[PDB]
Amino acid sequence: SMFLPPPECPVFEPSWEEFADPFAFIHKIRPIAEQTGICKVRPPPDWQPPFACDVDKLHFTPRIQRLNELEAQTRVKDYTLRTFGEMADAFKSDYFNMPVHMVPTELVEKEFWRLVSTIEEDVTVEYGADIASKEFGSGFPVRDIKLSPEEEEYLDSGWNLNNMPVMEQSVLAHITAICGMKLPWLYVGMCFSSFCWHIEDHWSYSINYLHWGEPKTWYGVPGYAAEQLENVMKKLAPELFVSQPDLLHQLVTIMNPNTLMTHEVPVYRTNQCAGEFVITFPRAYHSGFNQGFNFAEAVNFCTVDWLPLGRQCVEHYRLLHRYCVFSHDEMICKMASKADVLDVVVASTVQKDMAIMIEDEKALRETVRKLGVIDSERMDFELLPDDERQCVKCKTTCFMSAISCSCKPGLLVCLHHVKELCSCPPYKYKLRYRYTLDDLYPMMNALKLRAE
Ligand SMILES: O[C@H]1CCN(Cc2nc(-c3ccccc3)no2)C1
Ligand SMILES: [Cl-]
Ligand SMILES: [Mn+2]
Ligand SMILES: [Zn+2]
Ligand SMILES: [Zn+2]
Repeated sequence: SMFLPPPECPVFEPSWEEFADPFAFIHKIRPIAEQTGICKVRPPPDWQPPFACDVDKLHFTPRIQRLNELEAQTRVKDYTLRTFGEMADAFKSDYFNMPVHMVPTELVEKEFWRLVSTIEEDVTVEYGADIASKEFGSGFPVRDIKLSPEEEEYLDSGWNLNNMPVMEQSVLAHITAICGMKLPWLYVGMCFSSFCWHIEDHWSYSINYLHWGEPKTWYGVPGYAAEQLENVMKKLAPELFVSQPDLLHQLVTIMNPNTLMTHEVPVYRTNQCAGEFVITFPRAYHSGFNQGFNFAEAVNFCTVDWLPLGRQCVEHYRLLHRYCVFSHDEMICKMASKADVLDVVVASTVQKDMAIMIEDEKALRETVRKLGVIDSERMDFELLPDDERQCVKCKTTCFMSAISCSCKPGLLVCLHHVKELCSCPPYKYKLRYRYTLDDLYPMMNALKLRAE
């Protein structure tokens, strides 16, 4: 009745030993956590990164948010941290006519789901969401200004979310085509400010650290249930699913987890408190809201586990005509080209994805040859700005190959959409390709040798 809280997601308390390597730990909890989509990680008690900042010199431009269930919001788009904090505390205090710390979390949750469903309540809140910059930087210690011995202890932590991208067992590190994707984002919350249901770009992992303040409430759905959830959402708000001109236009929404649970979508919840991590797994839908004034930091990442899903994701984007953030094939080939310095498990996993890539590309090239595309020319796709190498039809970022025609200068289609480029006969077309099979086998062999 009213709101039934979803069951709690897994909570992990790793020992210092388990904690030492984030990627090893994440890989260990993976069979459990991927069944629930999100999980919470409580660091060992003394792991205590120093948070220090001036509340007066940190400025940011707030986003404004209406709180209506099923209403469309766009995903991405002046206060000091002190003035925001004052605004946020006053808002929560006045809303409940109570001191902020006496408002039970259970009640804020109940009330959140009441207010978003009631058409007549027009509650609007504000929040901060931005990547780290110089006007507003990471809450974790970074290199620059002299650091205390304690800050230095945490400079090179795996769980320092600035390091998380560029680690060894990570995969998106040596891409350097994507700042919006693997720089940490900073989030300043207030009571009821919320993040709509979504999954990460390219079905990556994400990891969120709440530095300080009141808790952040999460709902998460396991990856296997993603398409159930989308079916439920398509039925109840099809407006979210019309095609969009790019990625700065993705439409998302608030939706009661109980609605999902009624349609047999498994949902889990958690309250993330200061000093705790939440991790989301590939293609795991999640959403939530802040209990009060707080400060969080989050970053996307990709493990070796993720590589096959990343390939499936790009295929799914193609079917949906959704824009890519990067070329998955370009990333794989970039790693293959650096096979001698790769982690050995990484090399073994890249090798497997590359073999699939090569088999699929064989098939596609045979097909376009049989369509009467004969002329071909090598092309260094990675040098083209992304907007200059998207398939006209499905918007995929080309890298391995594409079709062009002298008739439509500058336009490309991927090899799935050879018929969609123009009216000219196939003999007027050129296959543009990054590599021959011969180019690829040194790369493949290098991976095999590195992987032993
Ligand atoms: O049969 C006709 C069309 C295709 N073929 C040449 C060809 N290149 C490839 C290839 C596959 C993966 C990576 C690079 C090249 N496979 O075949 C001539
Ligand atoms: Cl409302
Ligand atoms: Mn997210
Ligand atoms: Zn295409
Ligand atoms: Zn043409």
